Amino acid sequence: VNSFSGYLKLTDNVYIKNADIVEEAKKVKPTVVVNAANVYLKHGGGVAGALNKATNNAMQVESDDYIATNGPLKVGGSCVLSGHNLAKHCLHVVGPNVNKGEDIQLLKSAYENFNQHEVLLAPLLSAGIFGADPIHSLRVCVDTVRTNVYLAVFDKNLYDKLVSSFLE
Ligand SMILES: CC(C)[C@H](Nc1ncnc2[nH]c(-c3cnn(CC(=O)N(C)C)c3)cc12)c1ccc2c(c1)OCCO2
Repeated sequence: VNSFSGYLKLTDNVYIKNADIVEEAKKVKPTVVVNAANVYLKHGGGVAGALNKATNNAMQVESDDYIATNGPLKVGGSCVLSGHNLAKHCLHVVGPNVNKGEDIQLLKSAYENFNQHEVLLAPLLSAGIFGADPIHSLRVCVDTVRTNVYLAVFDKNLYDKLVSSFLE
């Protein structure tokens, strides 16, 4: 478990790799995989759709029963549920969707959830169709997370831009 390999070390606790988070979860067998969730835990699109399909929809069935009784999460909040075949636990984290006018300042609160876990496999929060500046998201991660975080970014041009920008 937690067999991470091939990552660039950005800081003493933040690592990054150009990889699909689903393929990393299958290789690594992490204690925790982070999902780039939304408040009603509808696992479509982006990371969430890929993670749920890799569980053959088990993640969606569990998430629907959670939401039915507990209601939606808040932006910046999180929820631990089963990791199914991908991890021991899945930490569902809601970053702000700035393309839908949500508050970018809540991105810090979204990464603060990672500090409850010693080591995590995670995506870059609020990137992709959520619209945040990826360079900004990586800075908020580095400044906020104190535990060991292994970021999987599934886009070579974005990965190459993030690393170049970070190394300036
Ligand atoms: C910024 C981008 C690159 C990032 N996406 C990702 N980051 C890391 N691992 C990822 N895997 C996939 C994926 C999708 N489909 N598949 C199956 C596949 O390709 N097969 C051929 C079987 C794998 C996407 C992905 C991101 C991060 C956060 C976000 C966000 C997006 O969407 C909205 C919410 O927040």
